[PDB]
Amino acid sequence: CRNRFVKKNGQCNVEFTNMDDWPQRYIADMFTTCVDIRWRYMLLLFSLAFLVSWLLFGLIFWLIALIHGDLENPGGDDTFKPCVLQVNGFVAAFLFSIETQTTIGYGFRCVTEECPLAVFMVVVQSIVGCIIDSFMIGAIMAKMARPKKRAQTLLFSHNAVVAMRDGKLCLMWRVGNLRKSHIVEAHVRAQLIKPRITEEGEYIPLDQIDIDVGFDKGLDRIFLVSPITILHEINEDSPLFGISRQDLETDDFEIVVILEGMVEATAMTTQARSSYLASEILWGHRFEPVLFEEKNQYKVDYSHFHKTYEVPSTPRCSAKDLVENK
Amino acid sequence: CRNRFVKKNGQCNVEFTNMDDWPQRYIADMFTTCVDIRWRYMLLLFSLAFLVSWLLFGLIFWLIALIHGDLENPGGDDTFKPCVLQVNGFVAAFLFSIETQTTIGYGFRCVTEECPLAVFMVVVQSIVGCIIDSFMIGAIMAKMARPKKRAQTLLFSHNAVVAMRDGKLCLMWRVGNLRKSHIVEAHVRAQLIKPRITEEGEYIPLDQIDIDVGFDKGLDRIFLVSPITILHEINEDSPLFGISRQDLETDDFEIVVILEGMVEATAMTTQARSSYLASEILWGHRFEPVLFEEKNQYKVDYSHFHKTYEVPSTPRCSAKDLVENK
Amino acid sequence: CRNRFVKKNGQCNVEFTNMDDWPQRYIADMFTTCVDIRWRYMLLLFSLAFLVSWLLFGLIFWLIALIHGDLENPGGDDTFKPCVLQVNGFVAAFLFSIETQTTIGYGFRCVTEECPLAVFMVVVQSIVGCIIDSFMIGAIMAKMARPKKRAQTLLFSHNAVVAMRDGKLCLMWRVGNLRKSHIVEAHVRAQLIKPRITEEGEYIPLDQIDIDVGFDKGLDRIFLVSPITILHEINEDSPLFGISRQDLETDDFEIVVILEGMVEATAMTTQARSSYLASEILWGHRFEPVLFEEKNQYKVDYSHFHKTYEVPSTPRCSAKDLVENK
Amino acid sequence: CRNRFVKKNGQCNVEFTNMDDWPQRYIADMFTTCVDIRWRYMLLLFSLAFLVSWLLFGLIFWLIALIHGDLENPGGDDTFKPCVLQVNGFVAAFLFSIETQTTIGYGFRCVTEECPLAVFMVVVQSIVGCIIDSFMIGAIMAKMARPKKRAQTLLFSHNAVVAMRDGKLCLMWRVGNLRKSHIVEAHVRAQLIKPRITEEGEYIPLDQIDIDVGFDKGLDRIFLVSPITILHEINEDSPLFGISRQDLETDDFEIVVILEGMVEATAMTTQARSSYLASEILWGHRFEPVLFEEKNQYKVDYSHFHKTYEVPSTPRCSAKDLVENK
Ligand SMILES: [K+]
Ligand SMILES: [K+]
Ligand SMILES: [K+]
Ligand SMILES: [K+]
Ligand SMILES: [K+]
Ligand SMILES: [K+]
Ligand SMILES: [K+]
Ligand SMILES: [K+]
Ligand SMILES: [K+]
Repeated sequence: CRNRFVKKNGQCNVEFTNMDDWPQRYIADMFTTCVDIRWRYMLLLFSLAFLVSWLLFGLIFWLIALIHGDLENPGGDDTFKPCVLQVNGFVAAFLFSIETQTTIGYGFRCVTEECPLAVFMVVVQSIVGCIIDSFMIGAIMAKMARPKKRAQTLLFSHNAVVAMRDGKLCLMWRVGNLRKSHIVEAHVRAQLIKPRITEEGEYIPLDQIDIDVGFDKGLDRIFLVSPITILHEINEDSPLFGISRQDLETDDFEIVVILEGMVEATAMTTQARSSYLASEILWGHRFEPVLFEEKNQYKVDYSHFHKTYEVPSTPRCSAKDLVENK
Repeated sequence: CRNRFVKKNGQCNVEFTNMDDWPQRYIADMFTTCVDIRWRYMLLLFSLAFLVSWLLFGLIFWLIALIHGDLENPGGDDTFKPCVLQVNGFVAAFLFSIETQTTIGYGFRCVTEECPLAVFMVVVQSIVGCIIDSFMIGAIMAKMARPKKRAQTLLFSHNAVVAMRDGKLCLMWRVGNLRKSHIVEAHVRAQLIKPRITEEGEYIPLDQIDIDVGFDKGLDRIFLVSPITILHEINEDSPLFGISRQDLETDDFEIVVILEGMVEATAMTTQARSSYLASEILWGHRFEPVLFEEKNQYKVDYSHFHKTYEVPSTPRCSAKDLVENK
Repeated sequence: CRNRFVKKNGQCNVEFTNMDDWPQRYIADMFTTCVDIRWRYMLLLFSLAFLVSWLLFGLIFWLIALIHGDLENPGGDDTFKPCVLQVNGFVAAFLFSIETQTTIGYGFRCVTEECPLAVFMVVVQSIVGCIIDSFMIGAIMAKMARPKKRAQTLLFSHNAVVAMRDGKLCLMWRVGNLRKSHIVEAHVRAQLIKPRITEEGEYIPLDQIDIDVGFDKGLDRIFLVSPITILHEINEDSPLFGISRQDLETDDFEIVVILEGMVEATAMTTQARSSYLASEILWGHRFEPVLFEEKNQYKVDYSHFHKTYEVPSTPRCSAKDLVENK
Repeated sequence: CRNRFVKKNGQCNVEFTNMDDWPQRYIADMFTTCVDIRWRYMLLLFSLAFLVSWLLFGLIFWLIALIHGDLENPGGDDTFKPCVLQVNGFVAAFLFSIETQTTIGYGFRCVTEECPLAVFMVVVQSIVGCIIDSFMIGAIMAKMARPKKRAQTLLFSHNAVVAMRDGKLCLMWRVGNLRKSHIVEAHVRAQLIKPRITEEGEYIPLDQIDIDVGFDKGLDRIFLVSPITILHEINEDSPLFGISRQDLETDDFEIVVILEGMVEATAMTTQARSSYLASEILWGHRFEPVLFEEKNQYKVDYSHFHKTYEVPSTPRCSAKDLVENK
């Protein structure tokens, strides 16, 4: 009923306001800012950087030509050599600047030995060009390689389920890899999200309470080839210990699930997230299998990935009742 | 007898099917897609990107020339200046485009000050060229540096063995580094792979059960210089606790072994994998030593790396029988 | 009263002296040195590298021209071909060098087929140019992407507080993310900093004593969306166990707090730090909430991020007195 | 007496032999191979790649010219247009190739519209040039950024010491950072290295036995600002439990120490190593302090970093005798 902290696709559902000093901080952390903005604006920013550098140096070569008399004798002759051949106006100056900085250098417009200032500006523009190119290459390479995109080829089940396994009542969900390339050093986390009032009267708008999936024995670390069903044993230390089927069907909470690991090609950590509201957890269900053996290999049928089937033998009471009654 | 989850060389033996939305996901995660495809196709993709950009701008300069009258007077004269000198047909237009975007700029074909649209297109093509170059550099650099390749210079023993060490029955295998450069933050994992039916009747096509190699004390973390024999103590918490030599010789299961760590040069995590079927585990054997001391250094003879020798004193019963009988 | 180990902004307050061999070590670890120096000097270093390479090759082409007779016949004729057309003096030689190495190549100054040494030098200069460009690109890209900058968009509360939660006396501080992009694999640490004399009489100028915030259960690992209040339970193993409110108000110590995690875009680890002196810890206070629900989402009001309010019911004695008395 | 596994500077003292398939493996893992070889050879390899590509395309343009008749009419005329202007011999062909691939493009030698094959080869050479440049940039950037170099600005003490602290006998050594930039996520390890025969008679040429420095409580994780003395408590689980001062002075073993963490600028993990032979451990000594307070900051005097002073009260018996006697 209460709206969700993170959406089914992993997007977090929180807006930040009154962050009054954000412009100064985003400027101080400019690179992060640059790679976070969408492609349109980042490429526009670098376009502007090129345009502005080309125009500035264009203006300088035009002024050098103006003062030297080159606009009146752009090709030169036996008794007059221009600072830069064929700068006859602002457009030609702009072209020479572009041709120099891009290093295209068609050469109709061409610096001469005559003016030390012109030679110096070609030196400076060349160095500046290399600097700007380096910034652009770096920004583009970083934005290209962003590992959050890998979450698009990782899959959480639409539902979580509650069912008995090896004598214990467990909360379960499924994760899968949609590529042949791996997620290295892969590991899973989960949290129960809900508001809470402490015994001292402190209101916590959204508390984040750990859902144990094996950390203490390193069993949170998974080797993900075929889809794996992640298990949370509901025992005396679980926050779901006193939750029966009926409680679940009239409760208001959210289970956030996280898969973290490194994109194999780049070794860069991605964080894939999803969320199960109380109403999206199916008590007394198990996932249909997807893995089956063939002649010389195994195969995964992903069309059954999200499918569940009901298990009538599943206890309807809480895990606490299971121990209390026994 | 049943076919293997991962091959001796670490390749996983699972095919994915009915992943109906894969094209849209692979497009959304395009960079991962690009660096995963083989060199042939990635380089072909970038070749096409260059060709297409060169052709498009080629067409634009040709059209500008056509409409301006330049095809009829490509060199210009006292009363007529072309938008781009020497564009006399489509091939010349294409050459000018290539020369501009690559920044070769031979300069026979050369933009003039005459046409604002031509100057604008040189600006746009230059920026576009830098963008495409940046994408290619990024993709090539990423594909070049892929740390999975480092597994080619890491070595697992062909067999695992079962033998007594310091009073305990242990499953053992060997790992080695085939370079002088290190694997930093190196650590080991193992899993027993087999189908299983739970007491509730749930069939698990392939369950993955942890094989303890010291995680709980940080002893899974290794300093790998000379080859190390990795040890799994078969005790009451091991899934091999009730497995005797005879059981092993008529059993059907697989032990997957993993070595993870960072390539020293790049600090990028590699995951090296191998596999031991029940029939590839040699009960009552130990590995021959490879390390020996010389005058001023140690030496490793890798020709004995895979070699084992039998130990007749090795108990033939399970670890459970060892405790039960004593 | 005693001055602080780390400042409120995370900067460490320690100077190093008599590090006599630092120049040799900084040279051996040159890349780290280069990316650590400020932008001004790094860009100046690369400017000098370009200038020096351009001048050196400039000198070589000038000498080739001098010895070949080209200074007297720079354009050549029917019976004489220069090594490089239009090298008529040192400035022209310098221009040709720049034009070759930058790859601008205007082409007025142009190598010919005549002199094998000139052709060889163009080959060598081209390769050298690519090497220097590669070093510059690498250095700039690394310096641009430095993840310490991300700490500018992470926020620690100005104060820490001491208050009761769920029946325990806890030291608390707040951390927040000032961007929509995440800090992946995020985790927290804290240390109490103070001088100490051991029972053996050894003086420790500043000892660093761990402040437990959940490491042993993996609860130091956080999922940071909206601001989180980090909790240190003051129990029998805490170094604050015997510290009452009055002790705190007349004590001399510092609590350093650390948030580490990976910048989402680059997966590069950042370390954000802050510090609370004894006098900056507010006994009997709690943080005002910042998170509230709207129609379809949650919102964080960062203007209340640092705000606290007093809780008169808070015990004034130490946690040790709480157990001792009960 | 027995020679050391790792040298005082961290270099490992082990040679590998009879690695018969190493060439094929080093080729399969070519990038690692390339960045591991010294600068001389890596830069030579890329030099050769340029030379070979320039020569090959040089040969192709020469052959095109030869067959087309261009060698006899290199400048062309009203009734004859060459494939590439001014290719009059092999050197000119080679120059055109260089000028095209480097993108210098002086333009005296210049492709025309005449020959589709010549245009195609300029296309192919341009793409090939970009590919080779990308490989070189990637290799150089990777080699430049190698984090092992950071170990040159990290420091281990020359000696380790044994002394009492807070009532326990401890093995101690010192680590320091020689830069203002940090080692993030820093943590320490240690191992005792020696040969061993198991109770079953198995000879282990060099066993590696963990030296506990706090892993189980996360105290192996350090915040390294000023130099820190790392502590190993010699208790019943330590391999040094039964080692007295006299034992130490006539024993043969080695303690390897490791500091791992991320270079702040690049977030790349470095591994710094050192070693203490039994004879390099000073029983009954402590390190001189280096940290002292000034007016507004702290200062570290690194000239006392390695210095120790004797503590006559230090027990001379083993830690086992300390408990056994008490
Ligand atoms: K160029
Ligand atoms: K040119
Ligand atoms: K533990
Ligand atoms: K000309
Ligand atoms: K370039
Ligand atoms: K990188
Ligand atoms: K880690
Ligand atoms: K050029
Ligand atoms: K030119």
